[PDB]
Amino acid sequence: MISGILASPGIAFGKALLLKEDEIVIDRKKISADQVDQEVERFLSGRAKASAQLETIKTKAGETFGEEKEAIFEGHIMLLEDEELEQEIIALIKDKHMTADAAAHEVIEGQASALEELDDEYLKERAADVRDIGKRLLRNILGLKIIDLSAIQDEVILVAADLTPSETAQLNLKKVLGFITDAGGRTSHTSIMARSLELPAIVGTGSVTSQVKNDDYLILDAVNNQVYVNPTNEVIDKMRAVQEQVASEKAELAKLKDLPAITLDGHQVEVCANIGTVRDVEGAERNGAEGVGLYRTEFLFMDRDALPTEEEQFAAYKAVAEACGSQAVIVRTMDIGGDKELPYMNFPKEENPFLGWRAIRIAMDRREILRDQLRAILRASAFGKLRIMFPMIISVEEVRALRKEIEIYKQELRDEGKAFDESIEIGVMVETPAAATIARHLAKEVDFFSIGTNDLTQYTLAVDRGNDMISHLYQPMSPSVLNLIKQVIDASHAEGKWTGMCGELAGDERATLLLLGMGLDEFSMSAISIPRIKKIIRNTNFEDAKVLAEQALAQPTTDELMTLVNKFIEEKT
Amino acid sequence: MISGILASPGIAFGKALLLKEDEIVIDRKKISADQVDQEVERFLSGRAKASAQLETIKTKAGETFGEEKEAIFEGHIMLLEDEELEQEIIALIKDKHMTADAAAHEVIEGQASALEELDDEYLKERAADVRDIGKRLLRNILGLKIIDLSAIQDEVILVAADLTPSETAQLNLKKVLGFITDAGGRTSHTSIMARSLELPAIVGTGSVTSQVKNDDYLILDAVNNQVYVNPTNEVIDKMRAVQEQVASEKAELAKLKDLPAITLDGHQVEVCANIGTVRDVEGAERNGAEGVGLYRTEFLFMDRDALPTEEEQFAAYKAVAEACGSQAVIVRTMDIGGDKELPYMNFPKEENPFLGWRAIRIAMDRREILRDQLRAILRASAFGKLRIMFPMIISVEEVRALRKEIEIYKQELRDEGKAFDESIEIGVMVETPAAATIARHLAKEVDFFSIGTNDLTQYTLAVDRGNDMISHLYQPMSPSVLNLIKQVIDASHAEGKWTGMCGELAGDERATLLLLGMGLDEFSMSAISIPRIKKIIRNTNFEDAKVLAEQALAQPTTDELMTLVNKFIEEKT
Repeated sequence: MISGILASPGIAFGKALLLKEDEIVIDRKKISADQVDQEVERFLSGRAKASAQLETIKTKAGETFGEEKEAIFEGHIMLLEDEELEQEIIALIKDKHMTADAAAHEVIEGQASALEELDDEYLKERAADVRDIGKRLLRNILGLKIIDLSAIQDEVILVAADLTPSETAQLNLKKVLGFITDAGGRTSHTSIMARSLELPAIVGTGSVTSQVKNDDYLILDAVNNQVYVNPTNEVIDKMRAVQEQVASEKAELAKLKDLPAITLDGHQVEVCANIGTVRDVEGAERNGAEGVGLYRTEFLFMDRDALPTEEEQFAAYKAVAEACGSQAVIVRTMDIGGDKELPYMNFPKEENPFLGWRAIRIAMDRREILRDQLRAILRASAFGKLRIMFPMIISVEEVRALRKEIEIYKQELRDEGKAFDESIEIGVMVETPAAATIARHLAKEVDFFSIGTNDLTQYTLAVDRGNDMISHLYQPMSPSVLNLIKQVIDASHAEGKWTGMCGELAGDERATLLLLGMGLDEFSMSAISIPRIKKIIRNTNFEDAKVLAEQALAQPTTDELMTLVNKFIEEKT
Repeated sequence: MISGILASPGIAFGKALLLKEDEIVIDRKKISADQVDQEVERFLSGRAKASAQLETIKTKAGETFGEEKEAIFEGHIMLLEDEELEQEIIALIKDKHMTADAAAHEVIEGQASALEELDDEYLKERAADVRDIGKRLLRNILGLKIIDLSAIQDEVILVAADLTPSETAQLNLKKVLGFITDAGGRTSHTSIMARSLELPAIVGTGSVTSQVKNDDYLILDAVNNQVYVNPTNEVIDKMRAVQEQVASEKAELAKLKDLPAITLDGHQVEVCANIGTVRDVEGAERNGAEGVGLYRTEFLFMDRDALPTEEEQFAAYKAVAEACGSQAVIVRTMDIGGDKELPYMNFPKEENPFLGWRAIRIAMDRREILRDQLRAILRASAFGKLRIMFPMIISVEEVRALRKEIEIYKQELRDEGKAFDESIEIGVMVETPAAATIARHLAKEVDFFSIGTNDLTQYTLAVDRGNDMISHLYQPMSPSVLNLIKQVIDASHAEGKWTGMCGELAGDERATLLLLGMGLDEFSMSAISIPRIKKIIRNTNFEDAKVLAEQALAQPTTDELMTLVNKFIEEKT
């Protein structure tokens, strides 16, 4: 009875790979004379392996990268077989009666140690490559596992206590049929990849790796949240059928286009994808997105190891605008600084990042950032329908200062003979209770709103989106957040503008009737949620939803508001 | 031209003390037979001082604490004069030709080192006392000043880069005519003491200690925010006129009259003190408080090095209730966990304490805490008018769960033959935008509200109360916070309850007309602000303020709302 958090639903069958967090222990105790001969043979026998295994890595480099990387291995291998090492390693064991792992370490460490004495950063790095050769040699004599994770020749499941971002890059996605780990939870980098990759995986197992040995055959239900170890062929069967259902689920979700999200009684809304990267446009088109409702530009910034210049941004934006064809993209200016730092910025720490120097607060304290970016967006708008939207807005002051900024950047472009869509619409995230409160005022000043309920929930309830200890209090489906949502939508409509929603509520099956009834114009979500929500929309009656929404907005209690929603679903489809 | 943040206004004249506890630099050059004689004399000459200075400390312990502490010094002094140390210290210098500071250190360190080898925690602490004797001896030979801060025999000003809470306790308030430091700002523990102590002091000097030497004569303006170093008598005299002008104000401000909170046209409000500790009742009575509007019980918890039991709390509450006489105290249940941790709880760290596991979220996850406390409050209500109020309320759910809790604790008391005021009124902090939003709903469920604008501002604007980098965005005088204030007050009144305010806005001269006009029933503040605000209240016309408030609530911009307030002050008194 083992249960984890399940980060991706699905089913899989394969062998289990174990990353032994293990470490090399040197035997420093002098060996016996009879052993001298035995230790040399162990070194030769252990060296015999690395000889053949190192050669296998070389061939992968040649085919994978080319001759430029293939010869580097020959140097490492040729250096290892250097006749000077054979005589020096054997002499210490024979002369000092030392162990092969302790004696061999001194030889490679001795040379690398001499290189470090050098006063050059270029020579020191090469000393790092030589040190690596001896480091693995110790594992090869002991037989410790060296799972560069790229050395996988057979399909296997990946099991580990936790994976660091570095491993995820040099990881074979095609040879790994899933990912299982006992890390903390979704706050783990690898956990997010399972979601985006759309592959079955667990991250809260707790202690599965201590129960699994490498080469173990395991079946992942990722549906009943159970793992079968060396099971009876019948379980391998149940699961196989569970996997069938999973596949049919895809097949069904895969389709239903018709006209964009229209209720039975004729009420239309937009339903779009939130994206991070051109690469997300694919999922959006796949899932029937009618455009992009939020282009989190941060994500593009974390797609690089340097701040992207005007030109890099422009290109990135242009690509998106174009990968979206006729469709509109709502490009949000950058939102760094709550749980989304970009390390390359080296910003200083804050006591409460989520109440700190975030998003617009940065771009306004460092105009080059705001300017490059807005410049880039505008210029990209010469290439496809783009909108500009600002994150973390708190005051009418902020909006006017930024529009004024746009207007300056617009002229500069005009003066440099650089097209931009003169029609370009500007809006604001309403994701602060401030913004929500002065929604009427803000609505005169912008073309549109998108409600960020992740943040709005966070500040309205003062519950950190990151904090699992109080997660039970994080309720975007509170009478408090809903009311503020309504109040924003209404603001929009009172000025004859519209409100969309890119917070996760838009994509939440349980809010869809309320969001709809409350008159939300636009929904934007993870692409994967587009069909569930579309389905709900297509099967509602809009008038009924209004009535629902209204009721819900009067409830002083979430439970009471959940009840309405449920009796609706019962009685209404 | 040096300027700091000025934490307390006033004027002072005195010598400057510098905490530059100079380090112990051991001279390690071996000595000569001819010197040998000189080093011994230096040791005897340096030992000659500590002999007389140590004796002076002994006499202070006897008069200050008693014979129990006086004899401990005799042991330390008697041990230092031990004939074994004289021969051993001199022998190493004469035999090993070592320095007195290096040779003497080995002798005291040698014995203390032997004591550490002991496997007992009780013997190890005594080794700490013996180690201290040799540690100061090195300073005595070098001659570096000795600054425990209790060894001050003359009045002086205290100058330091920053002071740790430990120093503030063993600090002589009567011999320190002020405090000056270059710490971060008000977020510094010592900075809060200047406010409560009501003594002139600066904490943001930036680099005054590097410009001042001990024994320097300095005059603190704390009015023009300037410091005069060795000035002419002319500056002193000007500064003496400034000092005197400060006293005149105290005199005018010390004036007190019954029914102090009534506008010209007859509108009354309560005006009370926020307190932390019975000790604050004094300031409250001093400043004309009509009761206590917020008894931050955390502060009582940080007044101790253990969690206060039901009984300790009860006693503490009883005292307050009684030190308040006829007056009502609004006892808030405990609010730990944003910028107010209590270290003794060893709670784990959070990514955003201010959006974390704070106040009520704790007492609900650990009932013993909530129970002891509510138990204690109730029982204390048998002794004076108390109200109960809850911090960090976010939902109607929370309130009902806590009332239900009260009702359980009430019965238990009934069953144990323990009086409590059956009339006891219960209310909630409205300091979350959630609470503000569902104020109508909450108003049915409680007897009253007090708006915490420090927090409300924080969450509505998502600006950390602690974060100086964005402080410019922390505006409780936003159209967004004011609107939410109005909405809360109105909720109150619609149920026939009342709203008070213990956030710092209540005490802010610039909100007083708005708070008033918006119908706030009760103001609660630092006691020191009571007269300024009373004065403003007594000199307003209430009807005019309503009109003011209304206008202000329609402004989309702070500046625009500041303008109204100003034209008012111009035209109206």
